[PDB]
Amino acid sequence: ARYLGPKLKLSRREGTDLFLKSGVRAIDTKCKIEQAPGQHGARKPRLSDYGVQLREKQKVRRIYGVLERQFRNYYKEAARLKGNTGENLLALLEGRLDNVVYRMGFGATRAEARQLVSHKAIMVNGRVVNIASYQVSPNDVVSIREKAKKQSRVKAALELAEQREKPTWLEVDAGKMEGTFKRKPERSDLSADINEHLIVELYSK
Amino acid sequence: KIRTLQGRVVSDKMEKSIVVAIERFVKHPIYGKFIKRTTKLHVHDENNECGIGDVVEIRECRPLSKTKSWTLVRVVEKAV
Amino acid sequence: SMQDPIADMLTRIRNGQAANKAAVTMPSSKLKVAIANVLKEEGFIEDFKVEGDTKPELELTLKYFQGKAVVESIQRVSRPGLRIYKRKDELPKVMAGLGIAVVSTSKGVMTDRAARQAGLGGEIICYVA
Amino acid sequence: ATVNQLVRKPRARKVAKSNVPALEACPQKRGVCTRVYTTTPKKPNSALRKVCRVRLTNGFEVTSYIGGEGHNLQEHSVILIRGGRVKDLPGVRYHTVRGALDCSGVKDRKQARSKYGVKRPK
Amino acid sequence: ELQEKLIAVNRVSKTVKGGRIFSFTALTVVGDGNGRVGFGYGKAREVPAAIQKAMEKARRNMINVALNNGTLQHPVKGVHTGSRVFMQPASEGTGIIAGGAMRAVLEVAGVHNVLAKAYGSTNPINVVRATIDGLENMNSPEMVAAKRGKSVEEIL
RNA sequence: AGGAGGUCAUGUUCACAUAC
RNA sequence: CCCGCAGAAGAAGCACCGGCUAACUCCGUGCCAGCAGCCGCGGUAAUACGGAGGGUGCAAGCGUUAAUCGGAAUUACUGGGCGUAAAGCGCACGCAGGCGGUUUGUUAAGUCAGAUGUGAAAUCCCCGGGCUCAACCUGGGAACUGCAUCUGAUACUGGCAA
RNA sequence: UAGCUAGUAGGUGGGGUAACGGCUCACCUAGGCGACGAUCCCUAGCUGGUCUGAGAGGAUGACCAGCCACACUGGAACUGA
Ligand SMILES: [Mg+2]
Ligand SMILES: [Mg+2]
Ligand SMILES: [Mg+2]
Ligand SMILES: [Mg+2]
Ligand SMILES: [Mg+2]
Ligand SMILES: [Mg+2]
Ligand SMILES: [Mg+2]
Ligand SMILES: [Mg+2]
Ligand SMILES: [Mg+2]
Ligand SMILES: [Mg+2]
Ligand SMILES: [Mg+2]
Ligand SMILES: [Mg+2]
Ligand SMILES: [Mg+2]
Ligand SMILES: [Mg+2]
Ligand SMILES: [Mg+2]
Ligand SMILES: [Mg+2]
Ligand SMILES: [Mg+2]
Ligand SMILES: [Mg+2]
Ligand SMILES: [Mg+2]
Ligand SMILES: [Mg+2]
Ligand SMILES: [Mg+2]
Ligand SMILES: [Mg+2]
Ligand SMILES: [Mg+2]
Ligand SMILES: [Mg+2]
Ligand SMILES: [Mg+2]
Ligand SMILES: [Mg+2]
Ligand SMILES: [Mg+2]
Ligand SMILES: [Mg+2]
Ligand SMILES: [Mg+2]
Ligand SMILES: [Mg+2]
Ligand SMILES: [Mg+2]
Ligand SMILES: [Mg+2]
Repeated sequence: ARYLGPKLKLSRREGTDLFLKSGVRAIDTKCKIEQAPGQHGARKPRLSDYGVQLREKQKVRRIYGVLERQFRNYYKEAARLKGNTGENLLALLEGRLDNVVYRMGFGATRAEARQLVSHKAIMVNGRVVNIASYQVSPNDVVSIREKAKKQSRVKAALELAEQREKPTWLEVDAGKMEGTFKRKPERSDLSADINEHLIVELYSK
Repeated sequence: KIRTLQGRVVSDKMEKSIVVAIERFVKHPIYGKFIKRTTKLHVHDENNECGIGDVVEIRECRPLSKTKSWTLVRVVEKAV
Repeated sequence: SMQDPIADMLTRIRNGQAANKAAVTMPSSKLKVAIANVLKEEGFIEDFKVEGDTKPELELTLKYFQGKAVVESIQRVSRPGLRIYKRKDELPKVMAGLGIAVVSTSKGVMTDRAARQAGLGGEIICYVA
Repeated sequence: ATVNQLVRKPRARKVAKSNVPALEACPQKRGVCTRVYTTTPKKPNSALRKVCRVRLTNGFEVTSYIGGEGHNLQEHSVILIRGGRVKDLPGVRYHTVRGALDCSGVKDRKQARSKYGVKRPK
Repeated sequence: ELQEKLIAVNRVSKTVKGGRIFSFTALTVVGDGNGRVGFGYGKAREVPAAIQKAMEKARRNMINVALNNGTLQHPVKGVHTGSRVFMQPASEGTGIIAGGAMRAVLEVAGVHNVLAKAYGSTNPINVVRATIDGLENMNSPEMVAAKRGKSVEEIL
């Protein structure tokens, strides 16, 4: 299932950062974040409108670590929900449990957050949840288990997320390592660099 | 009150029996044009009092023949 | 043979608006009179007036706004060859409620919005956008 | 045209003939090869196209193409054929599924092997 | 701050006594994103000259479109020579669902939610012309209420 | 300005490039 | 289902890279071998054949074939045309059939409104619940555009009278 | 595929069926269906539904459910609600 190849190759193809690495070190220091991967990565050819739509879809997919047939299901659910389909889609993607546990600081990257979720270390509403793609609910409590609360990487990732920005729609008590998911975030609260209408007008082909 | 159908006689050549026409106005399914379909019925006439071209009110009864299951209620507009 | 006087009236209005005539005339009838009354109430025409007794003539004064005619598009819906009847739940909107649609209901001839407010549909006559 | 005319003569759909008739709406058919040989393509092309005259199980006798580099087919070699034509070759409208009952996989392929029935190289 | 984008670059011939004389023709559409849009054809012997000429001819010859928050006011049917274009005011957040030329025209005009379909022919020149004509022949509640001599709240 | 009179059969086949 | 043990330890492939269509260079070959869904490519520098490196798309799947719908407004009721692109009978008369100038009544057949019965459950949709999530199961609704009956309205069509 | 149909269409009476009925029989009448497609030929189980489709529509009738038909082929009855 999950993608297991080189990470920064994806960011190089997308041109920009995708937060695939911890962030302790600058991405340009880590690799050439400008040149596209491959032998012919130097020159840049024009990409058509189909190219840019596919590139936005793959950008979002590779940000959140979601494969295609799961992403299409997310799109269908977003289109079925009342309201704005793009905002619904981004709400679902942000509501993924692994994304939540990465946002609140219990993990360096989304991959590490996914491993923490899958190795029975996280727990919503006092029950151990093993599903990476679990859909959290408003006003729910996400904590880490008492057994795994002693790991070092949890502390390290907490410190890493401290100096990043703080998502305002989920309150995190790092003292006892728990969090409360306040409400579904808004497109204002999400990243403006994520062009959005392209995905919907691509799937509506 | 009983369910009745008004129609026009087509032929009364056979004995103790008449034939009616029940032309109705049913909208076409696909196109919407109001066609004028016609259904022929065999109706049981007693005393053979009916004649072609006469408006007839008929009612549905128990079968009385291989093809006859309607009886006459009252003739009207006997005009020739 | 003249088999649709309502369509003829709509055609007269459309051609007059295209040809920049100030007024149009036609042989009147109590249904064209009602349609013209609806049009005047909705402001698509300036004023209507009948004249004569034996063979009455209806006369309409078309309305212009800034040299361009007010009546952009107007057409007949329920042609004699194919009648149209819509219930209360399908009274169609013209230009998303900007234009009107003349509907003959069991309570006279009225605009589609008025018919929908009254809660009864009927025959359609024309889309006036 | 008019609704009144359509009522009398409704729209008579355009029934479509299948491009692959001798398959009887089946993905593939087994056939015994009667004659393997080569032909020449139409005017723009120039080559020696390898074809075979297959007798299917429904009595249909058709002409099939043999894709890839070389083969091991002669008379009485039971093969499996699938649809698809070869254009610059007037009669052929079927491809032998290479890597099947008797069609040995074309030797020494490295990419697009699945289309030619070649096992994974070690 | 006029956004601008080319649609199609074509190659044409002239067949002079010496031989063929190839030349290129562009087609570009510019717009502000808030109603003002325009298109320019442009035609030269090289692609850069063609696109520059089309952009210059497209900055001039711009029309004004009465818009409703990045959406059309009412369904419209534009027609030019071989192309008939149908446009419809879709709800918010649905994106620009449109064909080839219409996509560029709307994306630079400022429309953001619209359903579209290009019947007839699909030649880019005629499609662009028909889309701009159709958008031009669109009314807003204000202008239609002024024309009919009634209040907007009466028209609703 | 109006209207009139008075030689020549045929031609292997396929190749022909520029697209910011 | 929960707990405990050891150890990254037992677990990634398939198609494509000329345009359509996201993704390019070298070598082999020389109208041959071959490829191909359409346009085509190959005759000595091939981004189109075969191999390699690189990349793109899907992922325990990936491709090819068959079949239906869509795009196809290309059977056009919504939603086409007929001077020359396919298409106006050689021309008329006319029975069925389709359509019907204007006014007043009356009927209420079409038409519209309301009500009752029915339209099985399941399926589709909406709001919820339960399986760790999902697929799946389930509660309550909404729909099931229909049909029949009853009571109304008279604008329009129809019937009858003038 | 243009005309098809003599128990055929209808009436009186006898018989028969749990029941109405040419269901059957005798007699009488000459009707009946058909361009709104009768008769004949080819194909096919039907519906709720499934797929596709913006929709109208098009295709389809596997699994689940309702109905019909059949039980090697062609007949026939007994028992029994
Ligand atoms: Mg899977
Ligand atoms: Mg019977
Ligand atoms: Mg076309
Ligand atoms: Mg010669
Ligand atoms: Mg010679
Ligand atoms: Mg490309
Ligand atoms: Mg290939
Ligand atoms: Mg070479
Ligand atoms: Mg290759
Ligand atoms: Mg169609
Ligand atoms: Mg056409
Ligand atoms: Mg000709
Ligand atoms: Mg012609
Ligand atoms: Mg003629
Ligand atoms: Mg005549
Ligand atoms: Mg009249
Ligand atoms: Mg009449
Ligand atoms: Mg009524
Ligand atoms: Mg139900
Ligand atoms: Mg739940
Ligand atoms: Mg339910
Ligand atoms: Mg009346
Ligand atoms: Mg009347
Ligand atoms: Mg008897
Ligand atoms: Mg008896
Ligand atoms: Mg059968
Ligand atoms: Mg469609
Ligand atoms: Mg069927
Ligand atoms: Mg079965
Ligand atoms: Mg057997
Ligand atoms: Mg038997
Ligand atoms: Mg018994």
